Amino acid sequence: VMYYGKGDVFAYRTYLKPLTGVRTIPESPFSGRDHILFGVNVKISVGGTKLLTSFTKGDNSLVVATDSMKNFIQKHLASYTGTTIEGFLEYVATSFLKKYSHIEKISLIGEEIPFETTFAVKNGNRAASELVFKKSRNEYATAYLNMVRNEDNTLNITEQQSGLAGLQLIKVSGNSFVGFIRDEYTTLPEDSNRPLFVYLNIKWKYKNTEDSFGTNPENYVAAEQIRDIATSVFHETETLSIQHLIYLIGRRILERFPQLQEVYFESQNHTWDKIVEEIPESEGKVYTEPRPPYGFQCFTVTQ
Amino acid sequence: VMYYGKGDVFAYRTYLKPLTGVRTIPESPFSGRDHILFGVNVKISVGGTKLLTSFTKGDNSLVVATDSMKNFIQKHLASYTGTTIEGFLEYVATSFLKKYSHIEKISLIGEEIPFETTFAVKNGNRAASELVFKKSRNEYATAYLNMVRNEDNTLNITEQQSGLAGLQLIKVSGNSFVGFIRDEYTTLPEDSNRPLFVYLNIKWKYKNTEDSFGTNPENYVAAEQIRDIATSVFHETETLSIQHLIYLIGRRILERFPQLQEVYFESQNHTWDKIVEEIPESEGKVYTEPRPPYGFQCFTVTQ
Amino acid sequence: VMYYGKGDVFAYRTYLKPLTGVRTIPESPFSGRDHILFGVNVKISVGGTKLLTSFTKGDNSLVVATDSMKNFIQKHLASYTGTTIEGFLEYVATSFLKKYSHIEKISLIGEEIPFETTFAVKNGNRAASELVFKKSRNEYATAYLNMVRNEDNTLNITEQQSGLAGLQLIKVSGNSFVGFIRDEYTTLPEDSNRPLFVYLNIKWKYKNTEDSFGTNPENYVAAEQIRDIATSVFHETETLSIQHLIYLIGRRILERFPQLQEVYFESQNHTWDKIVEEIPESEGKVYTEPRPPYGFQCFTVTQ
Amino acid sequence: VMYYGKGDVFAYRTYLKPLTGVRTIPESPFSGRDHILFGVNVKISVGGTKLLTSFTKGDNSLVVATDSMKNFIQKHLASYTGTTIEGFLEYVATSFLKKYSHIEKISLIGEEIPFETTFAVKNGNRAASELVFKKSRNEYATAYLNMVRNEDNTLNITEQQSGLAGLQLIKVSGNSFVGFIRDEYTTLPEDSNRPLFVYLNIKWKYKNTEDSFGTNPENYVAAEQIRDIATSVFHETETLSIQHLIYLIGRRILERFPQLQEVYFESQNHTWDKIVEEIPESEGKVYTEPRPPYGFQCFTVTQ
Ligand SMILES: O=c1[nH]c(=O)c2nn[nH]c2[nH]1
Ligand SMILES: O=c1[nH]c(=O)c2nn[nH]c2[nH]1
Ligand SMILES: O=c1[nH]c(=O)c2nn[nH]c2[nH]1
Ligand SMILES: O=c1[nH]c(=O)c2nn[nH]c2[nH]1
Ligand code: NA
Ligand code: NA
Ligand code: NA
Ligand code: NA
Repeated sequence: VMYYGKGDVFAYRTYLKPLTGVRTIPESPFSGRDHILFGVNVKISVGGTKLLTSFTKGDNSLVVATDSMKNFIQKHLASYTGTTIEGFLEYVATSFLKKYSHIEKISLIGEEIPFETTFAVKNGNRAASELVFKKSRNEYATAYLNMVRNEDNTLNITEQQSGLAGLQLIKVSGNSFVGFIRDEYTTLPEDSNRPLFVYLNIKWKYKNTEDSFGTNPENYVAAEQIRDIATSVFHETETLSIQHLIYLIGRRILERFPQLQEVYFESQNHTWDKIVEEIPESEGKVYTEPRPPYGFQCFTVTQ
Repeated sequence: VMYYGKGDVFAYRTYLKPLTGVRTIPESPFSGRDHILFGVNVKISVGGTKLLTSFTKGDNSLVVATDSMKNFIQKHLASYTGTTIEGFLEYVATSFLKKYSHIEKISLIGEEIPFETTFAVKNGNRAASELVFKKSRNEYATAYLNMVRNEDNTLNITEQQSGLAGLQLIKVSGNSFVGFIRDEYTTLPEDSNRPLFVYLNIKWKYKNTEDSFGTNPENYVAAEQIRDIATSVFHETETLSIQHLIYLIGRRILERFPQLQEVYFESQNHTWDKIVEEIPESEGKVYTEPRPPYGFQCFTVTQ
Repeated sequence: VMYYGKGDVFAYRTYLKPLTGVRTIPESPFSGRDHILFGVNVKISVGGTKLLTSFTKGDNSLVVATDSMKNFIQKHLASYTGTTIEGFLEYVATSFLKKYSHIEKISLIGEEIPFETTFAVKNGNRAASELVFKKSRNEYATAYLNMVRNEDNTLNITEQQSGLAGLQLIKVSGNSFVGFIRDEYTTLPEDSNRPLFVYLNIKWKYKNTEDSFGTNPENYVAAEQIRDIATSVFHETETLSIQHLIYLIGRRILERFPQLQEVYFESQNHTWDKIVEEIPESEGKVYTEPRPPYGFQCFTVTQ
Repeated sequence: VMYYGKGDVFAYRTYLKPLTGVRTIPESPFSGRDHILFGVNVKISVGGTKLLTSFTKGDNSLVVATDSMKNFIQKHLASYTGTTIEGFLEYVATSFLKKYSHIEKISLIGEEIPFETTFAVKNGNRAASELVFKKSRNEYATAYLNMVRNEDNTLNITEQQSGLAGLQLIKVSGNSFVGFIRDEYTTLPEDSNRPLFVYLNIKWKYKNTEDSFGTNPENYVAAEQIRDIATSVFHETETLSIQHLIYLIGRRILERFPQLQEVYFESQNHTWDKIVEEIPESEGKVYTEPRPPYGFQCFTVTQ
């Protein structure tokens, strides 16, 4: 391994070009983003054989300073004329390789810094404010891009992936976990009706990298739509395990978005411990936080 | 000082009695809570002169185990027939003092663990799910209660306060900070149009402690309504400082809720640093995260 | 309430005047501080009735920008000629009130950012490095100071407190918790031998605030020495509860430092849960992390 | 991709067999581990093609509950008779594959939960306590192991890696960063003397995986010794960049441990920003925390 870069490059852009005309799906109202506020956290990694002596000899002649990579990213957010993080990453990568011929490979991660609308009273009625936004610490879109310079000096995207991170969903009933191995190590009771609490990170790849950019919004798959599919499928399914749930979410995603090649899931189980089983005159129960250990699952569904 | 207790007592109740009929205000749509899921994190502190020898002699005869205080709280969430955290705290406190006559004082903090609705497709259209909820890491309601046992054996609430915590609001324009002291220590440039980013913790006290419980919802002041007032006032105001903004929010709150005695604010400034001042063919700018130091303000408005 | 200020003012100073000339105690080999590297995180709060219209009218005429407060603190660390955080706070507080005649009250907190010694081979042997330090995320010293301006423009310290924060100690045997109340809320078993894990925050006040500054260092009480008393007493004591332990720690502190007036403790119980009790041919056991709820105690011992 | 498992399996063991018989190096006085207290946080991942229908059909017949994986790990810490985390992972992995014939692959990570010695006065003198330990939040050792079942039911280790995580080192002088690219993206000044602050994650692989287990301890490479090389080389080197430094650290590690095949570094730059350059009658300066963006480097040195 030999690479170096800059992490936690925050950049907030006001009035990016709006994303509009995204083909809708029945699980989600999403059709686009106004982009009054567009926040992203970028990580940049660059490699190349010509970086060797920066390590072996302490020679900085071909070191682009990591601080300069941060300026590069923030200046390029100001000049980006597109409408998605995925497209922003391509713009940065192509511009960076064009600028710095001694770099053979660039890898970029962009994470949305999300904001939500708020209520303001305008002319006697509540409406979404065009000025005041709430910083959200819940789920967020992500994007990843790797680009290389070939021997013939052409540039090529070697990997692209979009995602949704930080989704935390609890379904209060309609979930079982039964029928698992019972042996000397098993103490977990079977549960016919648990309040399944799952953390979800979902990532997708497109058949055609072009479609990730949003230049034609009809082919763009938004993280918002993925979120809404996940909640709808969770609601619809009498789940039999997290494994069973995530497979079904992936199938739905790939049915709705035929331009996608695959969907990958990283899920964790955070289901609460039950404290009170029966409350007189109620269907209610009481639960509490479990001990730290958490189950997890990782799975790819392909088209 | 002499007290002891239990912190991080999480308790999640399904199907609490709904809060309904809360008097609405024009800044907020809020009228109540369905309470399909009711999550709270409680902290309990108890004191009393009879606890001395637990410290000075290691005598545990009059020590209610902190673990037992946790069972007490979680069992009482199962039996609570009310509709608010404030009322839940009163129920716990009155029951605890009634049970344990050697305790002279109880102090309780309850923090909402908030959940948001999600979309599910039912009968061909998206609707809010009654089953699947999103755990939110954004703003949340809070409540605080202190209760004592008097010499004549009556119980009395000595302090009550409700609040909203973790609100993070950014207004992209319509904010100035000018006219402050310029001397040998001043390097901050005056800014006629900054994207003010404020964190807000707002706390209120009622003229009549009865009104905090929600038993008569007409007199209950919900944290949701406070949030919506704060966003509306922020939108409406060409702010001149955070100080100026929070005073105006407090005035509005006290105008809308005449049953309130006071509102207290803890605000912090997290405004981003500007990177790109002018973008050709756009009203947009680029910003980034500042260095760690943050300004803060603390202020009470009274009725 | 009315005040404002700046939080997370980090400041790192090299080659502060060393602390030497301290008075030793049996429980601690502490003999001073080299101060090659001196890091502090400072919070400053200021108030005064002349600040009202900064809130009520948006008038910034008498507002010292919080950014300027940060500059003030950082510049004063560069000129500070003393040897303790407590002295640094006094230097800042007196300087700030002399500069700003309309401020009536200043409150400061300083928290040490601790570093540990590392070792290097040079000149034929391994020895403590004068250049390379390890940043520590464990316990650290604290200081608190409040100063006011009187009507005659004299300045008075109105409260001072020193402390030790973030100490996490586990004693593997020699601790009991038995004899507590057993009623309908009690499910905790009696334990004649538990591996008590406590978090300790210890704060002390001096009879004469001058002794806190280090100008006559033989009268200074160092956080390092408090730490060493705490670990020694924990070892020496067959503990009957955390309450029992902290009283005995406080007694020893007050015996060793007759110039202190009191010592205040905030303790938390983080004891692990037992998994395996009997290991063949071993005195070992296996434990794991508990659920989140934690007991706590708050207790003052006075001289 | 298809696998599932359990994360944050904390396990604390008292009186593990001590590690002794280690081979020393000039840079480190490390001579073994007492193992009065041995804490580990374990992540386990399992896969196998027979797990498919647990995802595609909700069939839990071949699902080992993740809760049971936690039990397995904790119980195996109680029976483990070795002396290293690396050996513990091998014990767990071999045991798990022998138990569960339908699992084809297991991946494990163990992270040390470190404790530090404390001292107490007893029997007339101050000495290291055999009972009281300080939980440390600084650097810690790590281990990684992957094991597979072949068609003939033999088991093979397919990858092993050891490491040191969380090391944070600041060198106050004797570091330069000069000579880097100066173009339209460069605003960073050349610095002939900076207080370089690096975070280091160092990982090593052995030529023969058996040497990782500690069974013949003279061939074991301890994280403590790696830590001490890192601090010594940092002190000894007039650094020209972090890249320069980590190559020299890796060279020294490979020279001191000829049984290693390679050493991999993940470094981060957290160097503070300068505030005050010239202090009267002192060699000191004042620095503060930077904005969030951090440079990083990833680099392998091979034997
Ligand atoms: O959904 C689940 N999958 C699992 O693998 C598991 N193990 N314990 N609980 C579980 N729940
Ligand atoms: O709103 C603000 N109030 C302040 O007191 C301040 N100081 N710097 N910036 C500021 N902004
Ligand atoms: O030391 C203890 N004090 C307590 O009050 C307590 N309660 N549960 N466990 C406890 N341990
Ligand atoms: O050591 C360094 N390496 C780098 O690549 C770098 N970039 N900015 N500062 C730096 N320091
Ligand atoms: Na739609
Ligand atoms: Na209304
Ligand atoms: Na000395
Ligand atoms: Na030894």
